[PDB]
Amino acid sequence: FACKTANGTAIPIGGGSANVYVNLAPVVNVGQNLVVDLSTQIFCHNDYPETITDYVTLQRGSAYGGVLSNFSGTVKYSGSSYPFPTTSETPRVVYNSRTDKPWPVALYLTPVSSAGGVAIKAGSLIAVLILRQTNNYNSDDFQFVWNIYANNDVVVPT
Ligand SMILES: COC(=O)c1cccc(-c2ccc(O[C@H]3O[C@H](CO)[C@@H](O)[C@H](O)[C@@H]3O)cc2)c1
Ligand SMILES: [Ca+2]
Ligand SMILES: [Cl-]
Repeated sequence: FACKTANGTAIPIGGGSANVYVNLAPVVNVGQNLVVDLSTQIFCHNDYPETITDYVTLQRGSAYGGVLSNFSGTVKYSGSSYPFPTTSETPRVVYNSRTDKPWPVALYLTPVSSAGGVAIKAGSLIAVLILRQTNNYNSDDFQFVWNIYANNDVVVPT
């Protein structure tokens, strides 16, 4: 089992880290949601789908930068919603193909009432997401760590 990002980088068998740069919504109001769909960005595959089932969970989601200060969020993992920054680990999605498929996570962030001006800054770290891979074959328990960066400023009008 390995993963890749849409821009290039790969995390190989056994785990690692990688950076993911994402465009964010330029303007979001109090009462609106910023959606950050990471499933257009991170993809994974099973290296032996013919006997092995890989189980993948979102083990941890943390917020950094402006997301941490200025937003409150939920994370949607494979169609279900949990608070964000995460307070538990998610259920498991299955991987059973050798074709890369999205890791189905999206963040939903809405600005807190005190937010105004530039609420997220271009180039900055906004989240660290940990993907955890295990299987029905051995004791492998691996961490794929995704460091998420903003490509642009996000403004909360005021
Ligand atoms: C045609 O023959 C094959 O393709 C073939 C034939 C023999 C062995 C294997 C094999 C076994 C374990 C293995 O281990 C890696 O891949 C597993 C499946 O993703 C994960 O469960 C693990 O954690 C680890 O990443 C990767 C590949 C593949
Ligand atoms: Ca491979
Ligand atoms: Cl890959």
